Amino acid sequence: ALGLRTNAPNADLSEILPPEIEAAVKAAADISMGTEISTEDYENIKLLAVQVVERSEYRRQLAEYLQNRMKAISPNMTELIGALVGARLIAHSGSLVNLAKNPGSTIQILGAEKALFRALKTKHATPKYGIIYHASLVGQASGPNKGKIARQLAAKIALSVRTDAFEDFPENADDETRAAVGIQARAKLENNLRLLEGKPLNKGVALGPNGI
Amino acid sequence: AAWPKAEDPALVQELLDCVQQASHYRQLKKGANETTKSVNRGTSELVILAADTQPLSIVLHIPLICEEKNVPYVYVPSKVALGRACGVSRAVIAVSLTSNEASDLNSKIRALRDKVERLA
Amino acid sequence: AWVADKARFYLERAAPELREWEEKEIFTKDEIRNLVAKRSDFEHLVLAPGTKPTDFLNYVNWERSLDRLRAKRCARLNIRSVTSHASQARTFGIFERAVLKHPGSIELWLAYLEFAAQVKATKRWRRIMTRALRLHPMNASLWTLAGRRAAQNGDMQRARAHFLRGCRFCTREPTLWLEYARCEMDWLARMEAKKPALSGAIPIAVFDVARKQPFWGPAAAEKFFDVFAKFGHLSCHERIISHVVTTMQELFPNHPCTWSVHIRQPLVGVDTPAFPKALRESLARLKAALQSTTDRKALATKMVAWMDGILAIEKLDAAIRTVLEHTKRSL
Amino acid sequence: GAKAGKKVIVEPHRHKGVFVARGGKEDLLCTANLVPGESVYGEKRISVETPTKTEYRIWNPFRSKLAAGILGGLETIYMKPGSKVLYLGAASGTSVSHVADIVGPTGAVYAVEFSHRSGRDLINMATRRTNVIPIVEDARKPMAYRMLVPMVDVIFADVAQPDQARIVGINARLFLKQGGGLLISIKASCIDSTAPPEQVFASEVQKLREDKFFPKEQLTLEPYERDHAMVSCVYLQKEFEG
Amino acid sequence: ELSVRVPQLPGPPDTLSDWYNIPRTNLTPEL
Amino acid sequence: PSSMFFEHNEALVPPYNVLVDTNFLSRTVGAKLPLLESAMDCLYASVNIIITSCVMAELEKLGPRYRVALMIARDERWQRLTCDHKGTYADDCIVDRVQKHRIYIVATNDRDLKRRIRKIPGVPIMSVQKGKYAIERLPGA
Amino acid sequence: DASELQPITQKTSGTELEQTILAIMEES
Amino acid sequence: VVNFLLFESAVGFSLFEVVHQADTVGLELPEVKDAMKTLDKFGKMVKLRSFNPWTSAAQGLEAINLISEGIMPEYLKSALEMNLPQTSGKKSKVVLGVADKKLAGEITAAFPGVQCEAADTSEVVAALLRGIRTHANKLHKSLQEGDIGRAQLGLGHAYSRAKVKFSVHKNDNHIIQGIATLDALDKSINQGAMRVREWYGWHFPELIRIVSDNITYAKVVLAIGNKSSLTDESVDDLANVLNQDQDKALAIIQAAKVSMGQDISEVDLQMVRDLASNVTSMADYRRILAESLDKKMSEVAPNLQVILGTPVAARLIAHAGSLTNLAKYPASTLQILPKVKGRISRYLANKCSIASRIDNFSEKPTRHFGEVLRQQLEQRLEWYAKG
RNA sequence: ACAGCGCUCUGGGGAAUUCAGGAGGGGAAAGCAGAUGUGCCCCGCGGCGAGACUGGCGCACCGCCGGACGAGCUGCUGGGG
Ligand SMILES: [Zn+2]
Repeated sequence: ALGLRTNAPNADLSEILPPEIEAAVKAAADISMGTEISTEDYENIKLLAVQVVERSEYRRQLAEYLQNRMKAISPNMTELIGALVGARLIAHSGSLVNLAKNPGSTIQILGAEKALFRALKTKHATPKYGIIYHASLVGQASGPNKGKIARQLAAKIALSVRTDAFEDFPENADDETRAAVGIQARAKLENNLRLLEGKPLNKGVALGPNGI
Repeated sequence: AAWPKAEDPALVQELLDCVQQASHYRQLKKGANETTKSVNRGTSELVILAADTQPLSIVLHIPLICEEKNVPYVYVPSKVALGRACGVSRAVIAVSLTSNEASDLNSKIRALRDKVERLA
Repeated sequence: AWVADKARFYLERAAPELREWEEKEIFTKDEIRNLVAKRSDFEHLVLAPGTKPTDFLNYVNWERSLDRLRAKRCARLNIRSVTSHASQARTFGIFERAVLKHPGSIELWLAYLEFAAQVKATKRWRRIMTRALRLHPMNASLWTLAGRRAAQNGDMQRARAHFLRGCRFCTREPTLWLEYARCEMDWLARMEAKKPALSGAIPIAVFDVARKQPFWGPAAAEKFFDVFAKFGHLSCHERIISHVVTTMQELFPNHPCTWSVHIRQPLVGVDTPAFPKALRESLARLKAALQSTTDRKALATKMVAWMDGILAIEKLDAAIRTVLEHTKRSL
Repeated sequence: GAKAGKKVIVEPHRHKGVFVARGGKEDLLCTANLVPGESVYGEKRISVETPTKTEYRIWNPFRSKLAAGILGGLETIYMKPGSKVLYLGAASGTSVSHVADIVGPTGAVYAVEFSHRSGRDLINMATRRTNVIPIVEDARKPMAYRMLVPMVDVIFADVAQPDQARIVGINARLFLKQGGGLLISIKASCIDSTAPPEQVFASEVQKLREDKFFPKEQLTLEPYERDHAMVSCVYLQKEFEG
Repeated sequence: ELSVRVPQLPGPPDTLSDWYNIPRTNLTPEL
Repeated sequence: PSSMFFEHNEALVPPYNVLVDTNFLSRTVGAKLPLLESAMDCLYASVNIIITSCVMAELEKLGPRYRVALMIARDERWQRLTCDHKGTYADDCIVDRVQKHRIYIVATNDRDLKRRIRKIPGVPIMSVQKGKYAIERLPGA
Repeated sequence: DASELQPITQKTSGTELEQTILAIMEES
Repeated sequence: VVNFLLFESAVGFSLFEVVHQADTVGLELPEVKDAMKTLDKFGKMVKLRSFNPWTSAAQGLEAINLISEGIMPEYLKSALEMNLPQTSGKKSKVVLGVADKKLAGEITAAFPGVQCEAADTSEVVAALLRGIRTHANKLHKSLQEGDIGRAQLGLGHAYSRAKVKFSVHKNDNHIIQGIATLDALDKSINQGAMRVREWYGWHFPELIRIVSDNITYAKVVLAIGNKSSLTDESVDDLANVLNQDQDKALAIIQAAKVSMGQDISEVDLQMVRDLASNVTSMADYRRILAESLDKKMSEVAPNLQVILGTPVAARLIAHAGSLTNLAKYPASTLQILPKVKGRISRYLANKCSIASRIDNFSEKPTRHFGEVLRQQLEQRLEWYAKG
């Protein structure tokens, strides 16, 4: 949008980013020290900016397509963790029926396999989670409740993937009843998360000023 | 383009006589690439550059390395005379004459680079 | 920080005025203890290391309100022996160490000039104005304040001194040049109303030197004309306006500002049968301007702004008013 | 030699901002790269991926008299990170990049070069590094850049001139703080080509003392350059800072 | 505009401030 | 230091820098002996002959009996090395100067300073021996 | 006295503006 | 005895008025040096009288290029007319203190009543301006808008570039970063084309066997729609895609008639055609970069362009780092960057070093020396065949 | 372990916390060298200063140095109204 630095007081920039951010760009365009370039090279710079903005628009619509296809394939797991982490799990396992043959302890540490097998072969302590860490529901916890919620979420993911890969439906089945196991598991798991977070701290003896 | 140009009154011929003396003493590197490698290896004491060169950019690229390493450089006005003074049977456009810990040529080198530092 | 030992002097200086106020019946002893505590807190805030012009202005406002309160109370209790001179002296002291500490704050400089002008100190005002102009020479507001107050006093040579040094400095923006032409033509109007000056060649000279400045745009020359078009009741006003129009026509031929001065030229000193005659002349110029080859959106925005300025006045005919609306709406 | 791909470890030096990277058969000297991922003059640089943006650049002692002096063992080099350095004799900006990498982003290096094509190389490397400003002017006339140079803390002086002590004297009279550090690199064959180098160094130290410096250290940086000395001195005091 | 603060109250240095933050040695057996 | 090959100072080549002590200066005025002429006749080379401000200070601190030796020292054609230290003690000034730079020939006559400067490698000692001067540890002479 | 800003004369006139204004006021 | 003193800095020039002037006999004294160190005992000496900032960086550039050359500027004469008391030196003078002797002579010649003392000659005004340069950040901070560091930085860059004429013959950054872009997006074009080739041959597997040139593959999967809707020469496209009537379109359509791949959905076809539009947009940008980089190479270094060819020549420039580094390297370093092959390699390295230094050290270079050296390489290519 | 050496002894370590000191870095206009209300007028002293004179010197001859009048403007914490 902003052309060269000479076109800076006549530029319009509020459509892409609001002011209190992009008045400093006009101030720095007035006070900067970059060398002058011709417009015949600014064609190449503007055209590479065209290229990277088009790549970003295509990546955004690819993310929307991945979300729609994940809600088509596996509605339970998409209701549990979301389309991106579900797609990562499908990617590492190879396919949906190949993810469904995995135990919940496997689905907990998919992706952390290097640290896992290093620890198992050197008698260290194994990693607590894998791809599951960048889901939504394990990111709200903090402390050891993170690992506890990772275990419980991986077990519910195993149940939901087995349901979404083996259960039949009458084909006039709404998505709200096709994602029923995911809805129930997410509600129960959020209740267990808020119990684990609302566990109170240890009581102590409240002492006065004397020590009595 | 060649601002430390040597002038006529018995400085060009003092330069070329010291060049011939060092070429007899085997303490002299001939040609642009050998002058460049001698300056970059730092053994150079003074460097003579021709100014009658077809396009002058060669003996313009040498003074940058000479100014970065801080060695004196000076232009003589004839590459044919520089080749005749070296004893080459070819025209030489760049001559760098090095340093040794024990010689009697180094007195001529020192007086010559004093005159060149006064020329700059 | 030796601030306690530094503020001891100002409190010991303000003490005998409080002794006079206590030996008169004007302030009681508890109120004088309150004045002592408030001036002490103000002095230890003022002479602190990390201070501010708003802190200096709060102290100035408190001392000046104390002088006003004591004036009201002295007039109510019918005393004439108590004078305001010590309060004005200590307020000048606050302001002098204020402009010593923060010389780069024009709010405090202008508050100092307002105080010195308000308590009748003209020579002190001129000295403060000289120091403020030396510290902020690029400030068109300070330069116009100096020149306009010297013209209001009537020392036109001193007003020209301030204005010509100001136009020597402030050459980025047209503002001080427009104000100097305004002050010179106001002097011309004063020379007319008292009844060289007969020619009135000084705004033409201002225009001829302003032709080569770094602000010299057609919008700047239109600002010159919009300054000149006020107070047309003069002698050489048609000469000045015609020179501005022929300068803009010879330099910027097809600019919408030049077409705007071609529109609004013949309405100089009109208010009345000469009003709609020149209006019909100007509307002929305007219709030729609208049909002519110029940036019509820019010229139309200029004309709807001038037509809001036209519509701001009463006492006209409804047919003229509705044809201004009809010519406005399709722009 | 010190081949590309060898693993080295990077420990801090005794000086501030300088590091020594040791490994295997060769220990070398380095400074933290200000602009990472690009070399100035095609030097070997050291990448460490911290548990990316961190890179160190190797400091050639045969190319730069400051690194020659640091490997010789100066007691101090006066340039901590965040200290202003006036570099005199900034020919093409090779060692000025390492001085700017020492003083970091919060310092400043005022690099004075006289020749113009060396000025082009200096303006290129100072386009890369935003804390070195380039000044193409003659160092013999410091009235030219008195608008540009504020009162610096360290002066480096690598000019090869016979009037070197007078040049540094007037530049330090104009732009050096009370108790100001400087390092001057004296080349005896350019000061006095006839006289022995130890006598040349003593004469230059005496000329600095007449031009109001107090010399505190001197080393002949011998395994890297012949007949060169580096003299460290403090301007107008005996201690460095205060 | 002006918000409630987050109260964040609950030896040798980790990174050297003068040497551009070299991290302390993770003394692994390979090191 | 550079130019030192195993207690052989290669830094001293003519013109010889010769530091003068107060004992040497008082005795070379007492022996009716011209200072620069006898130093040049001893070394067969051009000397430049320097006197520190500690040496001038001790010559001034001695009374007005030594006014002739003071004027002889205060001859204008000689270099005056100003010293930046406190005590004005000529022996420690000369030894610190020589230990730092070591280009000088120390001209003394007291055996205490002579034994003090014999410990350090490569400085000659010039002393007056009742007919002329005598240089001690200079190899070229 | 550098207390105030004195009126300009032909000696302390710098620019073409002050020269032309002083010429007009001299012809007045 | 000083009355006022000028002090010029990168933000502007300010003149201070001294009160309680400095002792001139005890200038080398430790107590007076400590007074010049401490701001609490030097601000008693100086009081800021006037300040004049620049209007713009152009005025600051004109200010340095007048002051360093010696000549005073008109606005410095203006501010001195404003601040100094107007005198002529017959019965009372004003002592001003300035840093430079030529500026002193000119201010004294412009104002006859002002006697100027230069800092290069007078030690009192030297120490006093030295103290002001020491404490110059705090003496101005009440009216110092921003800082002085970035002002000095940008002003030193502007002064050095105006002295050197840097931008008119420094041009190589566009070339080296254009090479970086060209290689990066050539790799990205090939990778995206391989991805769309696999992910569309899953649907229609005859297109990989029958069609190469993956950019034309991306074009035909942009224009083909689905497998079901094929016709040969419908509108505007295939005649200038390739051969039209008797060679290719029939074969693609009989491949569609005998085709057996999986049926694709509408949204999946939408995503594949979006990826193909992405790939062909990057290919169009590659050809725009190649044309513009050939023109920029012919503007910057034409001799290297004609002796090597612009891709490999600009690769060599980018690997060397700059044209100045490429010219400073000798020919053996340019070799670093049977027998006849190595002999021609050494000869080419010699002539490429000569072409690099010729194309670099010119102001606006030429063509014919590279033409001569390319003719020399061509006649050597003829010379090695006789043997 | 023996023999030897060093440091130290209301034995020796670690933590929390209270008080008494020391060294260094950074930040701060960080500025009480003589602290007297304003305005006008008169006096005295002093500065700019337009203009008008005058004396002597001037063998590179091209120019110097010095007196005393002064319209107008202006400063004073010098003192008085
Ligand atoms: Zn001494």
